Amino acid sequence: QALTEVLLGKTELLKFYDTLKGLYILLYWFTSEYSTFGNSIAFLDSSLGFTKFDFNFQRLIRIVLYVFDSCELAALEYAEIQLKYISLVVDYVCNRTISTALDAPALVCCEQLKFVLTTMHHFLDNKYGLLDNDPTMAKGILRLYSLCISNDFSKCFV
Amino acid sequence: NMVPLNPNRIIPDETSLFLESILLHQIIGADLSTIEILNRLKLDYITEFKFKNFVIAKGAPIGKSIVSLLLRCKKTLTLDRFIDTLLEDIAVLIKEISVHPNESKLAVPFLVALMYQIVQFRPSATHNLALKDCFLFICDLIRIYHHVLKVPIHESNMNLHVEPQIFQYELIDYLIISYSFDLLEGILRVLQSHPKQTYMEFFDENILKSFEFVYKLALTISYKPMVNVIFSAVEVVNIITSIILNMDNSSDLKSLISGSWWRDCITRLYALLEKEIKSGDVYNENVDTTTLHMSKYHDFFGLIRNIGDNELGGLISKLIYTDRLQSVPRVISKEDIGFTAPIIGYKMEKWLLKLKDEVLNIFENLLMIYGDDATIVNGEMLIHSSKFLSREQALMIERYVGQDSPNLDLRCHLIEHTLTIIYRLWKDHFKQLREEQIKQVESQLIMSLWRFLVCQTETVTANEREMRDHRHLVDSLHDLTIKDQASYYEDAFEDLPEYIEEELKMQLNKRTGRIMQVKYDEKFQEMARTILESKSFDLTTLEEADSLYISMGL
Amino acid sequence: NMVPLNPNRIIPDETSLFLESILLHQIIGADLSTIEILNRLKLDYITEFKFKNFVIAKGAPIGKSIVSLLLRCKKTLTLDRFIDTLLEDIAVLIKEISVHPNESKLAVPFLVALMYQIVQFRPSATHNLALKDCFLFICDLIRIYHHVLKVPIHESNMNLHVEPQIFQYELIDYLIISYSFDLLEGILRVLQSHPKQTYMEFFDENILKSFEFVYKLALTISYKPMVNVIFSAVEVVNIITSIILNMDNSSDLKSLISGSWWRDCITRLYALLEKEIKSGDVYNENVDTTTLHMSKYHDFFGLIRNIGDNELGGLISKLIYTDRLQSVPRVISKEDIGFTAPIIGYKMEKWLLKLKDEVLNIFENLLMIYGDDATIVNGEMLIHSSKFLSREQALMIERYVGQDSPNLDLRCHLIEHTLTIIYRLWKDHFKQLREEQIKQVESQLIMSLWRFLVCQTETVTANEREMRDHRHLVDSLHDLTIKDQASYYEDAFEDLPEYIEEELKMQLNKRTGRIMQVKYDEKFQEMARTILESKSFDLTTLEEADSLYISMGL
Repeated sequence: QALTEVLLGKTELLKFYDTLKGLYILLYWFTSEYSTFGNSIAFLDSSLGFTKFDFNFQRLIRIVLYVFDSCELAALEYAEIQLKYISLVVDYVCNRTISTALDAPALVCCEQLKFVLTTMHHFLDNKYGLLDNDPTMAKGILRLYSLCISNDFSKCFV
Repeated sequence: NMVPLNPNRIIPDETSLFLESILLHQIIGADLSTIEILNRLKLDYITEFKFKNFVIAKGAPIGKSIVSLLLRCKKTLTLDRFIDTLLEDIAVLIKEISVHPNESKLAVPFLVALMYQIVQFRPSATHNLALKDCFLFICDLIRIYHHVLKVPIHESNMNLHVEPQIFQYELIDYLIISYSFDLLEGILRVLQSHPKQTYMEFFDENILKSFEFVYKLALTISYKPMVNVIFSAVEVVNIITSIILNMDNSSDLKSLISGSWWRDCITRLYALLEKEIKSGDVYNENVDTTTLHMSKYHDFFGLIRNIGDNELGGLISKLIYTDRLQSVPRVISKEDIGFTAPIIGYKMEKWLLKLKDEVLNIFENLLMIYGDDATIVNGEMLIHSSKFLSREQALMIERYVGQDSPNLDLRCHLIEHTLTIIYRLWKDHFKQLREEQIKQVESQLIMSLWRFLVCQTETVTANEREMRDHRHLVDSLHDLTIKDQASYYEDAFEDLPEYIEEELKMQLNKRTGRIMQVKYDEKFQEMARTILESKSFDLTTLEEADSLYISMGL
Repeated sequence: NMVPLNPNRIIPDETSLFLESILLHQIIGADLSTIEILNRLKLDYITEFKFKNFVIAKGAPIGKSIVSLLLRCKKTLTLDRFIDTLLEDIAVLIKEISVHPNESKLAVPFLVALMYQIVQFRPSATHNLALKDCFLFICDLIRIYHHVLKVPIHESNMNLHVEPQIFQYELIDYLIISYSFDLLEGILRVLQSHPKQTYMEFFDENILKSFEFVYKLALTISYKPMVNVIFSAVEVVNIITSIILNMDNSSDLKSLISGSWWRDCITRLYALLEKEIKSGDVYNENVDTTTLHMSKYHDFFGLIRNIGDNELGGLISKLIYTDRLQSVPRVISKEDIGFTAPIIGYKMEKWLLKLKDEVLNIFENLLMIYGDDATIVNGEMLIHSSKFLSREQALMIERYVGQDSPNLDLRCHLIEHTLTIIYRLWKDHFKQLREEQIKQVESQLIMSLWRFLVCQTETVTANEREMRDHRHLVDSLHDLTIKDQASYYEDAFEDLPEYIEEELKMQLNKRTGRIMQVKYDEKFQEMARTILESKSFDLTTLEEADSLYISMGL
């Protein structure tokens, strides 16, 4: 809710910052695996890689993409917190893989795959998230390509 | 200190993104995109179709008529009107492609998957009455495609397997059924994403009646079960009970519900949970109703999850001649399919363990719905859940500890979760727990509690040293898992500052103990203690309880 | 008092609009859209094509490969990069479809029309180096498709018209040539729309050399001319001379230009302007180079203008089997085409009169370029334009006044405009006008002036009454025109307040006088007066001028 009044421009600066950061950490808790948060919380009640947090998260990430297109800031710390959400979007899709022994960890939801792919693609398309000596976007790209080395999802990657 | 706005916020056209996603929508396994396969489709029996300026000629390219509709309604409608326009139009399309004797229905699976992609793209704008119309269309669509989930248990002695060994019609309607139930699951999760005030528009009696018929059709008893549709059908009930929990006006929904719907669901859930999971005869065809076995002739991914290997994806591509306009299917000889790795069997076991987890999860959910007692909160979730807990502990200890398959941890998480399913049923729902049914399960309940109360001795672990040898013995697979995660797929897993691998040398060890069936968590031991020791029921007497305490010492 | 902004300005995605316009782009006359016709296309000689991830297999659907490129580059590029990506990719596609002996080129007209739609959609973002690359591609594309505009004047005595009477290859390459020249015209008008500082990126010598070759190829002399491409080729030169006029740095362009290019253009322009326009043998095949006759075997609309009836419209649809993937053309027997209304001939005359108007218009434009004298401002625009003026006055009076065709007014506007073309050439460009060439045209110039000097007598009109009888006699067609306009298509033409039908009963009457060849405008009479009376040249003596004044009276 507080995310939406930065559109109307009357938002603060540090309150803006920790509003984004608290949103980020509330995302990060619920982006964890099934072992950490089990069925204790009522949107993660459903198993099989397929939760109520899925579509609500795909809503709120598009909302914060809309907020990032709404805002216009080239701050260094804004680039720093801007890399965090793509770190979160690759961490959201990494842990829902089946995570076998030594083969590449196969995903469960090709829609979640397409979501993270198109999300970081739209991220990069708008010249978003540029900061010095920062391997975070590189890690995300390499992890998702490692998921899509030679499986059926390689065409989905391209 | 105010952040400045963007004067040229390029909000992308969301229906353009949606249209582009439709056009490039391709299922996992086939060569061409779904729209492009629809371009290779005609229908030479319905010589003309039209519903609402949706003219399809006799030899017309069907996906060309689709994209005519797409581009036409793109210029006109907003997002939700574009969606439900496509929903009802392709629904009527699927409808009269279905209701015809001589017609092949090869367009129908791609139409259903197309419609699924239509629904799930933006659930925020997708309207619930359109969900209801599409939902009832899929329900009576499956009662049209009736005989698929009603192939009998056994063939006759003279039911010959002489046959043209055709697979194409089987592939058509298996994809129809599977994508249909997948779409039902999709409708109900996007309906779940619709807010907690807006369900009575979706829900009436016909919803429950149609799903009750197709649910008895799905979790069949006298017929061969397709495991694919069982996944979907129980995930539906999961979404149902979940939104019943997460709405305020559950009373109107449960008053719409007759208890017959409950007690007809719960029997099929019990008969499902009393099945077994064995890797060596997953992909074998065997005795019914005990082995969720995921038959060879329906082995693909599906719309939500990638349930198998998708051996059939190249066959989905070879369903069409791809250089030709046709409606009859391209050939699939049925037994050309089919020794390298039973890792396929292990991951299919992983799916089925998640499935039984979901079964006991919705048991948990319906108990939390009916905190009060009813026809179905009636004690049989002591019996059936206790039988499951006891068997998945006993032959866990007999068969699994030392079999180094990846499924051991989730198979022993099943017992860890159904312990709590026993526990809160015991503590909070004792009022209905009849004196007869506890004696119907008196052995297995108390023995299952004792298999945790034997773990309060703590005479295996006591250190760090030998336990990591034991996890070399049985838990090298999780070592592979955590080395792959530590080496590639975790931000926090590098340059470990000697407080965070201190967590690892506790948690891998308690995890491998939980595998090794000694040293569970003390809270689970206490939950097993506060049922048997508790005087709510005379499980043991005091002169019988010490006969179990001596079986540890004490 | 400030107007409030829109906080949710939905700027539509312009590349989505462009993509949608591509997908629904259909030429006027054929059944299917252009993209869908390309979907009905393969190429079984180039067994693989690829330029930049633009893989086309052997029996692949070509428009499917197009839409793969389209949807792929939609997600990536911005508008201009998307445009010139499509331009160079479809250019390379057209290129190697062309350069192959056994290959049919049926995709090529639709590819060219597709590329035209690509170019002309947003000229604001379309980049001029891409225009240059595409432009040179179309120029050397037409010198590849070489033998079309070089069919000889006459057939042999044994050039038998026994033939399979095929029209499919002829239709293919007529559409190729015509759409190619149409695209050249489109490139140059969008390059015209590009600003008046940004031309040297487009223009170098190769532009002029390639167009000079294809211009001599177009306005042919020893071959049968295609009137279609004559329109385009002179409209190109119109755009050229127009931007030469409307830039400040015309010096770099004219220094790039060799005068050979001029004096090779102007001869073909003279030979064009010395042709005739007669309705009864437009659609007949007759003597060459006198009759711009618009042959029956190339009669369609075209990309910019709708030049004919498009008798070939459904034949464009029947070029393909529409239920099949092919590259060989579907049959058109050639003489099945072909008595109701010569209004077709009258509107084709309307086009050709606009054409000769454009010819004298670019004569006017190049005179305004070379206000100074040069190789081509050299007096022959007294000779040829005076011959045209004299003939279109003399047989106007002999043949046309009272023929009640709609083309009379524009045919007598031709003389009204080339009078000024004579006039300002006379007044402002007298310095080069040699003493020999005025005597080469001494009869026709002075006689053409006298045919306006005879109209200062004014003993026909003098009133309102009988003039409207005369416009019932000859100008009932403009009465039909103005009643249709006054009854349907003009806002100001209703409830006329008795000052504006006063303007009508002025202007219809001066217009029908201008048709009736007496009572021109007094300014045009003065312009004819101030050449003959003017003592810049001894056109008449004073004892010879009175011999012409007596031929009015005076």
